[PDB]
Amino acid sequence: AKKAPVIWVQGQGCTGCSVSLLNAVHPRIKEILLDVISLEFHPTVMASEGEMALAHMYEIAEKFNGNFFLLVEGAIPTAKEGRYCIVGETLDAKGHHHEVTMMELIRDLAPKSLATVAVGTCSAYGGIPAAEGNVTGSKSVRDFFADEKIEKLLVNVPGCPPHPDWMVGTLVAAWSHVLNPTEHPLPELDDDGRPLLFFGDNIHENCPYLDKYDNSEFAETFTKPGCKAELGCKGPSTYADCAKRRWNNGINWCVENAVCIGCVEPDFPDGKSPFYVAE
Amino acid sequence: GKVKISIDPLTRVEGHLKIEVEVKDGKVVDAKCSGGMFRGFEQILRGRDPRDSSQIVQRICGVCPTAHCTASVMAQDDAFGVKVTTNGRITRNLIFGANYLQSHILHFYHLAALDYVKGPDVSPFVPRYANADLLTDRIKDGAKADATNTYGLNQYLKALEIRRICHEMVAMFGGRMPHVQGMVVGGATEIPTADKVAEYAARFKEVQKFVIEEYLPLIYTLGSVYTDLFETGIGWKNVIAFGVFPEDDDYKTFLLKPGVYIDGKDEEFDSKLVKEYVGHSFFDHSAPGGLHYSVGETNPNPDKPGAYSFVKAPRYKDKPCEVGPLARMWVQNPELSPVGQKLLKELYGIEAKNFRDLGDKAFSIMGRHVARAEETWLTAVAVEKWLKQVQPGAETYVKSEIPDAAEGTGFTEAPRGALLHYLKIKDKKIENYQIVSATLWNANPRDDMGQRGPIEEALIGVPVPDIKNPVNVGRLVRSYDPXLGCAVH
Ligand code: SF4
Ligand code: SF4
Ligand code: SF4
Ligand code: FCO
Ligand SMILES: [Ca+2]
Ligand SMILES: [Ca+2]
Ligand SMILES: [Ca+2]
Ligand SMILES: [Cl-]
Ligand code: NI
Ligand SMILES: [S]
Repeated sequence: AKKAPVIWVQGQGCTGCSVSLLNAVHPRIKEILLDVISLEFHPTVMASEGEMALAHMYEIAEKFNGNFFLLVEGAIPTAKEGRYCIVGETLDAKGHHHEVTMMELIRDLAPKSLATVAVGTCSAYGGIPAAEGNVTGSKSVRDFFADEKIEKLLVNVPGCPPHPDWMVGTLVAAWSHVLNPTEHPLPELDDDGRPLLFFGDNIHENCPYLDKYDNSEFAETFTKPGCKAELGCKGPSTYADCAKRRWNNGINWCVENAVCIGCVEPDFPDGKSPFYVAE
Repeated sequence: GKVKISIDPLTRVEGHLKIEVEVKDGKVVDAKCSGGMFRGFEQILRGRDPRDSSQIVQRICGVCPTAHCTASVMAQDDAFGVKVTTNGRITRNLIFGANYLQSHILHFYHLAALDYVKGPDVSPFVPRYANADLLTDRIKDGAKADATNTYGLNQYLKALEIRRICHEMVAMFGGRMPHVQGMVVGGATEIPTADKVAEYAARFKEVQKFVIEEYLPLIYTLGSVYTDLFETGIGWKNVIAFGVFPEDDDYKTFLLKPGVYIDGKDEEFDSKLVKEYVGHSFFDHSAPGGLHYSVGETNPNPDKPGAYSFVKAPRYKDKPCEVGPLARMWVQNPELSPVGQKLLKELYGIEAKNFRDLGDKAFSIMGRHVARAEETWLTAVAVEKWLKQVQPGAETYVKSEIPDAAEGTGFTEAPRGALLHYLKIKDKKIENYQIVSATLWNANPRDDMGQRGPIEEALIGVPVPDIKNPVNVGRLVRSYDPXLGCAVH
């Protein structure tokens, strides 16, 4: 009966995790929003703005204390006292304005949540904003929780972006657990806090090109037949179920089209680069 | 008698935006636009294999990643010295064109429409402004108000599925979406097959039907209710366009041509005249006077006195210029859709054949929505043509090698406006990479000479008769379809 309350916050994100969620099927996004979750705050799609939006977010975090999921899209920048990501402004009872940093927001909301779900490689692992050359002190949710000594149930759903099936599946499994924990145990997580349900399979071991790989039949260029290894494929070092699930309602996937770039992995992008050089 | 209104977060745009206005005598009299989130892609890119840039830059934005990918692979093509095949060019247009459709539909419905349409009484449609001046408030005949609101809301809901189908179309030759794999230096990674061209076409015809039969009629109907919104949110009336969707192999002709319109006069676009100022932006420049992007610098400084935004301030011949569908449609001046010609006559008593026949009405809140809807139709006509031109089996990829030392620039138009990526290579690695994006031209702060950015300037004069429900401020801002991820990168 009751929908899962969700407060969805964005730090150093690109909105691509949200857009990928909008691509969900079985259920589609209309059913997700009307039947599965109560999306209480989401900066990209919600009706209210400014003071009203933030007041609503804080009201839900109070009324549904210990009973909402904090969804985090994007990394948390810690340099310059958090000022590389300002998420809003709060107007106190005297008229003065105060900016809220992503650090402050997460420190505030995470202890109020039932669980935090870091969707996307940025929030889960740091991802592109935390890659070499950045000067923002960009940090993952797990690292920020460790630094802050925040103990709150945390599940990572990585990918850049994650497949909507991974996000929907993980949230539904979490909510089912809360509603009946002994009938629905929490999904088993790997050492990087991501569900084995979606991230237990190695791409390469499950790849339809594996017969070609075994016969040393390698594509000389993108548009030639063969395994993609010499074009830079990171399938050998990447754990996700893309080979089975494919992308965009089964239309295509990275390896058929081009190469896997290892987007779900905690070392994406630096440990997966250069993308077009073999592993 | 001035009152300050500060809106942070300004929601239903992409990314982190703050809008501040001063209101006096029922109108906005000053404004400030602030982007509050920075990642520094131009710093992150340094030292990498230049080919990685077409994957890394897409993560600037998950709404428009194909635009960044297109600009990046074109910059790489230029720097690497490789010429794309006819089929590669067309395939790139089909990948990108499918997302133009997705982005405009996403914008109008899922970002803009809740300023006009009353959604159901569940989150995230509520809470909302108490006096929101919606269709259900404006239309005095209650049955008509209800019917028109339901008509709009059902389109909003249907558009959720239509935009998803557009991403199936992008994935067809792009691998997945957000963040395609199928565009690379040298062309595209998957040759279209007859079967997949037909599968793209079947989906496209469903999107096209929605555009012509639902979206265009809703926009013109909406404008006929909010005629006051064609008379405000004006701004500088300066526009720039770079050219998008090359229609031949030498990139001399486009679906929508490059050009500039400043102070009532058309001129050619000259990339030498673009520069970025940082006087009110959180950045340090090594030299005064604004910098051309080919010598651009990204040295963030959130402590810079007097600065208020992470968005730089691009100017063309020292003039603020806006970008986006209004800009492209004004510069190209294409013939209007049959729907638009008909409904402008029927609902407004306007005789209009070409976009510029809208005159002053183009430069307004509703004019920006009309331009975007018309461009969606125009792009669909083009995609329909490209689907006939694409050749199953014809090579889409040409080999290249990373040069030791080179430069290249990719020019295009993202759905939100003019986009370029500048790439300099040294020792086979990215030495400098500079991005001048669409919303960067719209949502920028004041330049060193105090000239307001286009959104700031367009806010001047916007009516705010109810300070507690300042709905026209957000309506103006959202008419520009801002993306702050792109603006700041
Ligand atoms: S994980 Fe990737 S798609 Fe998601 S916010 Fe980060 S950059 Fe964007
Ligand atoms: S290297 Fe890539 S293409 Fe080749 S078999 Fe492994 S996962 Fe598949
Ligand atoms: S195939 Fe590789 S790059 Fe593509 S989504 Fe799966 S893990 Fe990410
Ligand atoms: N469209 C789009 Fe994104 C912006 N602004 C880019 O480039
Ligand atoms: Ca602590
Ligand atoms: Ca500050
Ligand atoms: Ca830039
Ligand atoms: Cl899907
Ligand atoms: Ni964008
Ligand atoms: S795009």
